[PDB]
Amino acid sequence: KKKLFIMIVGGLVGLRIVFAVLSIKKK
Repeated sequence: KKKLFIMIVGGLVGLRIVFAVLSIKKK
């Protein structure tokens, strides 16, 4: 069930991308 594992860890790693977009939006 690799798809389920990738869903759990993907939301965690996604914070890097979301944080980058939040930072550039302020600039």
